[PDB]
Amino acid sequence: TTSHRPQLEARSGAKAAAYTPTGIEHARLLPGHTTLKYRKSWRKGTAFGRYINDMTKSEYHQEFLHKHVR
Amino acid sequence: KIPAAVSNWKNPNGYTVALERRVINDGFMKLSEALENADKKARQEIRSKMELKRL
Amino acid sequence: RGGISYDQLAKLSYEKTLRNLATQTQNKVQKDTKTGKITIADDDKLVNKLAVSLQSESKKRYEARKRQMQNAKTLYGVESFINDKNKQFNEKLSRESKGSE
Amino acid sequence: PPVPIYVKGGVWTNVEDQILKAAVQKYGTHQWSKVASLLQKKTARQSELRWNEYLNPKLNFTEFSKEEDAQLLDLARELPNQWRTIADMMARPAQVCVERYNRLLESLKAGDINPNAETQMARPDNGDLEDEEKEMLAEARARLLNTQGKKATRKIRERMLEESKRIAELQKRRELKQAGINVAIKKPKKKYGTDIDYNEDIVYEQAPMPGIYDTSTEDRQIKKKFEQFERKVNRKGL
Amino acid sequence: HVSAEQILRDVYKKGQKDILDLEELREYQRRKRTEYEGYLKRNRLDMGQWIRYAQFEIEQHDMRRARSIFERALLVDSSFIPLWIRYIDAELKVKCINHARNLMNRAISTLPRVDKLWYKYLIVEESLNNVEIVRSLYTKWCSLEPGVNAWNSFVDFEIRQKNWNGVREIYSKYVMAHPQMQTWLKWVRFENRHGNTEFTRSVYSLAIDTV
Amino acid sequence: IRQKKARTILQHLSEAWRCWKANIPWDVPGMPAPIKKIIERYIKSKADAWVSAAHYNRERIKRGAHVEKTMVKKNLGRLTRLWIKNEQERQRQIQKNGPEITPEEATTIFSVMVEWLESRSFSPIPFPPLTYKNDTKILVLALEDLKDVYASKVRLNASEREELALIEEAYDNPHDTLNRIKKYLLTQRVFKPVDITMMENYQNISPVYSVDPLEKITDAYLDQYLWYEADQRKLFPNWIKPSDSEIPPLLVYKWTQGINNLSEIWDVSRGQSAVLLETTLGEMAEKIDFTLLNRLLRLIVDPNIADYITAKNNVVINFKDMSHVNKYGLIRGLKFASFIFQYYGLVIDLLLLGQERATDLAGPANNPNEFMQFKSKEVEKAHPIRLYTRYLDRIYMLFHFEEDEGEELTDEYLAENPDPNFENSIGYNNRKCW
RNA sequence: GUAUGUAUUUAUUUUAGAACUAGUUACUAACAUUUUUUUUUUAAAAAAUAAUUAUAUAG
RNA sequence: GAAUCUCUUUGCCUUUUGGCUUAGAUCAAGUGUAGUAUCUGUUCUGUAACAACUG
Repeated sequence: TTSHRPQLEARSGAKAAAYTPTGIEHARLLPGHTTLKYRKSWRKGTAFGRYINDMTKSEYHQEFLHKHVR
Repeated sequence: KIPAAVSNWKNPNGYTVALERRVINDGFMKLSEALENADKKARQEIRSKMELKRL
Repeated sequence: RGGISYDQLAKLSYEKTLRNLATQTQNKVQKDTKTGKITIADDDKLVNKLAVSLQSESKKRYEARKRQMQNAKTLYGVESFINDKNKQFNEKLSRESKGSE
Repeated sequence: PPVPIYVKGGVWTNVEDQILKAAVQKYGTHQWSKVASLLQKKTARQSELRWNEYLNPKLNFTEFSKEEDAQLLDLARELPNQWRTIADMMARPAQVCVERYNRLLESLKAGDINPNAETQMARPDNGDLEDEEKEMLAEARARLLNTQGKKATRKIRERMLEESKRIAELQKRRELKQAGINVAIKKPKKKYGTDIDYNEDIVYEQAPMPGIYDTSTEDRQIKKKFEQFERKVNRKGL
Repeated sequence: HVSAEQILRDVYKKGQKDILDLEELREYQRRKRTEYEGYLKRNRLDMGQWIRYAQFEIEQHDMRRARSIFERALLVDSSFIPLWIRYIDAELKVKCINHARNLMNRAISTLPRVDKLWYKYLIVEESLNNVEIVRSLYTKWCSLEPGVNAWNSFVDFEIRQKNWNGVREIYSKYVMAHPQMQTWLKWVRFENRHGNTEFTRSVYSLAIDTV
Repeated sequence: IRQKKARTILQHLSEAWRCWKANIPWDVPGMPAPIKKIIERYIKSKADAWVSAAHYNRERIKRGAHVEKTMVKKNLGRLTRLWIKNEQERQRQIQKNGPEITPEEATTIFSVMVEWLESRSFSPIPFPPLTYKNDTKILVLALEDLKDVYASKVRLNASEREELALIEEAYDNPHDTLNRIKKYLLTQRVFKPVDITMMENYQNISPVYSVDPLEKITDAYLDQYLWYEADQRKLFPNWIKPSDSEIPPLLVYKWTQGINNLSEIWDVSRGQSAVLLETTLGEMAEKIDFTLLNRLLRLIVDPNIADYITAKNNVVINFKDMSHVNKYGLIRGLKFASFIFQYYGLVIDLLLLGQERATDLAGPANNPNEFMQFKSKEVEKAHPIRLYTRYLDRIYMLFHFEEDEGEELTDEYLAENPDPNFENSIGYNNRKCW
């Protein structure tokens, strides 16, 4: 309780601008791609013998779910 | 005016909200009619077969 | 009549205060060009009356809200609650649901 | 020291119905185990049955109209003994539907377990109470009271203790002031290197960006008033 | 007899149940400022906490800290009118009229489309009996094409001052700032009340030929 | 809005998402219209991403990719919601659009079943008498499989202790609890909720229906009585498998042996051919209409037993906070569900075979036949259907032809379905194992 | 049992009441070690069977 | 017409529910001794005046 907040702001980038920086070198800021490119009978005995834009209401979801529930 | 939100899952301040607030087609009939007719038809046919048996 | 806007409540408050000022009345400029500052010569009285007017008006509104709190705290005829803040929340729900439908 | 109740299906009394109602108001519909923990001798499923079958105010307990009653005979003809579907078609509880169907077509021993106990009428109570029901309502009021966590309750306790600690700290200073030895008040210590004391400076002082009018004499009048107030608190003491 | 409402009445009734020198004052002040600055370092928003902390520094008779707190309160949220009104009143009640004049200037020049701020500055200059300032304030306030509340306020001001010659100048600009017949008819009714037959006749003619 | 209201507006977004997950419709009574439209829009957005992520993670679980334990629990919890939402919408569309069973079909199905049970001269399974002679031993056998679950564990949650207490009571006073079962089989028609949970198998997901322990004893007794009496009256013929006689490897051994022992089956000297077809009968349980089930099942049992059986299905189905009334499907988790399953399979077996070959494969009721035997060799050769068997969903049929019969049959098929471009070989499925 | 937090100033900064009485409930506590198989009668009758245990548990 | 005090509806709501996921999940049958909580019962109910001094 009361440690569970909906964030209702954000950390302003201006708030950390007057800080004095440190100078640790990061593994993802080493030189890489230094160059820039440029553009220029027997059948008779039987009694019976003769995209909708919603994902859950589709046929893909129904074939998935009819496969995985057995 | 947007009404105040009462949820039935969460109650963070733990209030006691008012209990009043938190909480055919014809094919059926036609099917059952045909099954009752089938019952009476089968009984009539078996009584006719019984009488032709006793002959 | 319903809800009133801010541009209208502003004028009604202005007119009530001028009406008060007329019944209360019933009962230069010097520019220093060295700095640019304006000294307006106002009397000591009518400043004291303005200050005492604002103080007395704020005390009057304060005591009215204080008495409204006790008279809304006596009446238990709303709904069942478990603390002092649930009672206010349930009265808010009654006020919205009676007005809506 | 209570012997274990393994089978908890009983007869719903008045006490358990009322504790279930005042538990559903606070805990809500979908937490049933937390409701049924509040009232012993019943189960979370049987609390769910007692709500959805009988105690719910949305449910329709009236006499049947003539169109309703003919609708019941016709639906019981079409759908053979499917009483949940029929009761869904009538917006009425299924037990009401079954008993009224028996009343249409008409025109328990002791030591038995009643399966239909959640759908049946309550039993009012003897005049004083039983002892276990006194205990039940006591623990039910105790569990319906609390709306706090562990951290917040400890915060209440810590604020009261720091308050009384300050009072004792001023008491000893007033005694030594009577004795004639003036121990100044020690300050709380900083938890980090740039923790801010709030009497040394106006901490993020913003000046009001002056305009065209002149504020020298009003500055002097305020400074006079504040200096006189500080002297009066020093001599007389507020 | 036992019901759920009687249970909850029982639960509700259950749960319902010296500064002598300056150093004790400084300790009270340091503790309270740690409190308020903590709850404002955590939540930068919530203007009500800013107004309470500013009122606290008013109760300590320290006006400079209250001014700094109100300014820091305006830097978070300038759109909030009750903060502007408290800071103007907190200047006025301690009888610092020039500080509030600078403040009401900065308010009406920051938010010119807000009606309550101009009317606040007009109340304050009426209460001090400065009629030239109220005429100049309504002149600028009418200059920005405001709306009919501002114009009716200025014609009422120049009725109360009994400058009968000036109300015609106000209506002569007000029939051009708002053309409807209700404004021409308001100037009609003023000329029937406080003018001659000839002035009302000329006003009617100036209405009908432009129409 | 002044900003205190905003954090109270978003509580409808949270509540609307909770109502989406639980398939509860989320109507707020005094809500303005475009704000409800905005919330309904953003919840449809979140739900689309939710459904797509469930599909992607189940495909990575099937393929064999590395996956956490918590991710598999989260994916099971997502897919149970998606399954029960499809189930509720299927129940709703059945109630809206009417049945698909179309009364002419039901009439001719009922006629086929009456004609078969008249050929068998079947005598219907009665209500159990007040003094049933085999009754205590059927009670012993019926309490045995309920007891068998708790042989292992000693750590017991309170529901298991409730079940064990009911079993121990039913063992202690057997006549009293047996009389209670006799009462419930006659005058109970409204039953308690039935939970469903999901048990995963990493390629597919499977339901587990859990019944009330007091009703489960009655269903186990009804189960044991129904199978005992149906076995005494020879209800199910020989092709109906699984049988009590044989383990499954003995079933497949007998079936290959009997394929060998047919008369001249491997002879091919005159162009003749044999054709084995084997196929699933689809969603056979989830298409059982209750009104058709009651009338089909009153032929074989007592009417009160039939009313209990078709009233036990219409119950309420509960996952965590989602219920719905099961109006159209057969619950497999009932103890007596296997009997209904095989009887409905017998209806479909009669529609597949026909009256004349069902009496050949069954044999006359005065002395029944074996599993794959005939009373004479010319009764075997009087028809192309030579063998037939049915396991739970699956049918196996063995056809024999001459040259002329196969030619005149494929002439019928290529009459009503011509293929001049020769793409009959691309849809065809055969086992890539061999 | 951990995590984690809290407590530990002397080297002097100028001037409506009164009395008596015992058990019932919850919750908590690294705080503590009297056999097996039956039968029979309404307590008694029968039958039977074999040199001795851990200081180890945590988010 | 206008002010002071006081009460009704009407506006204002002013101590007036601040995230997420697999409802986040599971389960509430141990003996003694001890601590804490609460709950039933009984009896009893110097003052005034007069005479004298004003230190």
